[PDB]
Amino acid sequence: SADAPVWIDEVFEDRVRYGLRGQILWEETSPFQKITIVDTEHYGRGLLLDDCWMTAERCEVCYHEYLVHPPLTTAASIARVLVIGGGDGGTVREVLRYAEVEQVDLVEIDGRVVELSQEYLGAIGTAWADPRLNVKIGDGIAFVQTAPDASYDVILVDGSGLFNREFYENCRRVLKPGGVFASQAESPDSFLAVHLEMIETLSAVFAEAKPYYGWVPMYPSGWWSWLYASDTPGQFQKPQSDRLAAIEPQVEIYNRDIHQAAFAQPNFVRRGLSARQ
Amino acid sequence: PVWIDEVFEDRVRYGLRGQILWEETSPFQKITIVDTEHYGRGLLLDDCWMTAERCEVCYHEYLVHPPLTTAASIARVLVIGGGDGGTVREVLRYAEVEQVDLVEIDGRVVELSQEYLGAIGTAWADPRLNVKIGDGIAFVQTAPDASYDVILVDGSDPAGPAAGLFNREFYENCRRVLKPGGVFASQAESPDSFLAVHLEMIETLSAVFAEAKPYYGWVPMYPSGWWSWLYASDTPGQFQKPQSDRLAAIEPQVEIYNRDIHQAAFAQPNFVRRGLSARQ
Ligand SMILES: C[C@H](O)COCC(COC[C@@H](C)O)(COC[C@@H](C)O)COC[C@@H](C)O
Ligand SMILES: CSC[C@H]1O[C@@H](n2cnc3c(N)ncnc32)[C@H](O)[C@@H]1O
Repeated sequence: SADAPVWIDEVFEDRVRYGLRGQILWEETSPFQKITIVDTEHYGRGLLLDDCWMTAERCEVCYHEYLVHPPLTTAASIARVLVIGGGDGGTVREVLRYAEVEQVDLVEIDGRVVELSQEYLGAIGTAWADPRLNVKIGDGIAFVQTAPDASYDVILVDGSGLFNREFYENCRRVLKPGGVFASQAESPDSFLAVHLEMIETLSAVFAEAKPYYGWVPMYPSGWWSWLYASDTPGQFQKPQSDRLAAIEPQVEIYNRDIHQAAFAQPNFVRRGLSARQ
Repeated sequence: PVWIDEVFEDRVRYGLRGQILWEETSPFQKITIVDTEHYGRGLLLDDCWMTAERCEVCYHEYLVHPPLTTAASIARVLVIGGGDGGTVREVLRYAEVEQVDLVEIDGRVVELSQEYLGAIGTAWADPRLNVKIGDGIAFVQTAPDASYDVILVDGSDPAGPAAGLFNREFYENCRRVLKPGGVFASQAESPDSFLAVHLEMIETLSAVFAEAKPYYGWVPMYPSGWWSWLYASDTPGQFQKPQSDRLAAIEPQVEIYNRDIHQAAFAQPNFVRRGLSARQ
């Protein structure tokens, strides 16, 4: 292998590249994808899938805190949480910081991502042994189609077409009253058209769907987004005081002001959405 | 076409496919004008991305609107740096601005930006704009008390011609030069890629001015793409009081910035809040 640290580049559309100098600790192809475990100088250990940046030890909280804490502070209850994806273990770690959470089911199609993340990325996945976590290797899409009505308080998609309308309708069916759906919603910079289409799809399925915005330096443009959906309008703005007071002292980024801030929409998003109303 | 990279401490790189249109070394710095497939025509200084036609509003709207919406008066504005023209374009959107002084050390930056980056610098012809090729640090040392409503520092990283722009004596002269109710703003690097500098800037400016508050936004061509600016003034909380008449004239003319974006950008991550406490 390489004597010294190499440039590990994610190339976007053959015309942008973002790279981190680091060592390859392990690379294999699973039946689903190429998995590359790396040791970066700037961010520590991390993960690519099909030569795209997924995570790293010191650029992960910015993804995981934004996916998890806005839904978990606002859902009427948080006893039962479903994560679709979650392979690196950072989403379930954030979800398990809340004492009210009773069960988290993680459903990840590629068992090699979980094994390799548990073996090398333990500094990100600190909650694998939490007796509330149940890890299932299988298709996340089939799981929500096959799950009971009103069985989960929160549904988090931690992965990325196969997330179509029928999938999101199952999500609404499987959510309990007062419950929250959330997922990544691509870049308003690098994937605007898909960004807007996802907002429109979730707005047609749920009573309210709101995008929110933050930073992932290793994703295309570094300008990333999420989508919150519930069947109560204005729920996204009303985190529970007691959940905020408990979570704020345990996280690196998220607080009551970041929570309100992230939902401010840039004029170009507001305009792209009103063009289609 | 070739990869044009900004390399960040031999650890991180950000590249755009494109072509080199012009390169020279001035008495101050290496100037690179490029065309890029992804963001059109841009500017590197000493191999650091400064600007591009389709990646520039995220920087220029953030530097300019929060101070211009909030200063008690905006008749006289001083811009230090800003050779590419985008900062003064944003400033000159306001009807109540009467004069904008742009003090740029490197005349070649203004000339190459006028020749090649006219699509960013759309306001060079504004009669209210006076371009002065000189050092910003010397300019505010010389300027009289209470002579400007707004000072914007549109400079680069702390290493080379932009270095003195991060020092306490410069910040003291800026607070001296500002009129009552006026506003200072600077780019303040990245809380991901330059956390120690970002927090030192917050601390030094917080000491000089009654209040200084970081604010956060996006610049995909800058290291991490997670960027920041510093608001400072002699009125605590002035950053939360943007004027409705200024917002209603500006919002229709800008791609990102609005009332909600203005208030959101000041939300501080826990690790910035705690990092300022570790500093004490
Ligand atoms: C919100 C922003 O426009 C406020 O202006 C600040 C300010 C108003 O004074 C405060 C008031 C009497 O309690 C004070 O700035 C004082 C600093 C600079 O020491 C300035 O307004 C003064 C103009 C109208 O000359
Ligand atoms: C893309 S524009 C960034 C700008 O900051 C300018 N600059 C850096 N240091 C100073 C200084 N001390 N005085 C005036 N302009 C500066 C650079 O020459 C450039 O136009």
